[PDB]
Amino acid sequence: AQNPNCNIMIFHPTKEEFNDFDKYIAYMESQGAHRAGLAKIIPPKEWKARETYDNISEILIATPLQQVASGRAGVFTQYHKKKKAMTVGEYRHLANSKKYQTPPHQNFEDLERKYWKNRIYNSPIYGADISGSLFDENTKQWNLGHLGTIQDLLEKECGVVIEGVNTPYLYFGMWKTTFAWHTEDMDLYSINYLHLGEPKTWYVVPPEHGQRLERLARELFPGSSRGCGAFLRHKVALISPTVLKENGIPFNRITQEAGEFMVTFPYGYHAGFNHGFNCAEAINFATPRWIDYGKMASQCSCGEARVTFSMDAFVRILQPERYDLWKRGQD
Ligand SMILES: O=C(O)CNC(=O)C(=O)O
Ligand SMILES: [Mg+2]
Ligand code: NI
Ligand SMILES: [Zn+2]
Repeated sequence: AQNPNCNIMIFHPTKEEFNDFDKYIAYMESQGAHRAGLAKIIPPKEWKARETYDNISEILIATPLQQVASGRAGVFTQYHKKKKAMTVGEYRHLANSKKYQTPPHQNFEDLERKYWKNRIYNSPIYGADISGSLFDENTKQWNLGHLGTIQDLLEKECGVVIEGVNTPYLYFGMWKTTFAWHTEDMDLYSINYLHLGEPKTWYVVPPEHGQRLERLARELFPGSSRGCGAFLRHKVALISPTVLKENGIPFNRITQEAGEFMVTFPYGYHAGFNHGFNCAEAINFATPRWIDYGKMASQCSCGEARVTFSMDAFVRILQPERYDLWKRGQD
């Protein structure tokens, strides 16, 4: 069995290996990369996502989200308070302001310590989930707007044609902006490219141990757990590495820098934070190996998780028993 300790693997494809996206994912899995839940891919030196980032300031963040925390430093939830629209240039200036800018620090580890000590005492503003792409149309390799669609994969594997579309999303971050512990919708893969700016630190639980993290979360968030049998689908709960170590939960950590891709694998729980002003692009995708995970994915039916149009068909075809209850949650 490859990668039996479930370590995060880092890959350096050549320009020739970067041509065929599906084939490279399957290669990484042949080496055990999925066992970690997360892998890093450093593009060949010849590759670029676009020519420059000099002309992005007029992108609109229609609904910036202020991430307000409650709890204790290592165990907290966050809610998202909607703020007035602002452009990317306005948001960058805000991120760089004395109130929001990254503090002086020695290295990534010192910054990680400061994040976990102090996060809860501040409310950073995140431009998340903005439909669009920063890949140049002429970039043919690993262009997250040109991937094979999940609807086409389901049709190729299972024969059933379904409605829905699959497009990428932009994230504009600042110091302390936070992504809560989650797996993807329908336990899909994700791919995330950090286009510019400061790093993103990730934490991940191996898929084979995801139920250990769920059982800890039910203990640490007991009201939320009574409200919903899949409350981590709400994407609001944070648990620190120190607390994970105290409770014996297997995990790994890694820092992504600008110009690097991260892939999350089916049922790989992940969480993390941004070091400073940055912009990332991400999308979900599927492979043949996903289908079995999609069929077994938990679902939120309490009303909180509310998701895209395209998840309807996935539930309807892969989980027909759950469909009626899940759809009530959506309505
Ligand atoms: O970058 C972020 O805020 C969150 N991204 C992801 O959870 C991802 O790419 O799967
Ligand atoms: Mg612009
Ligand atoms: Ni994710
Ligand atoms: Zn729920």
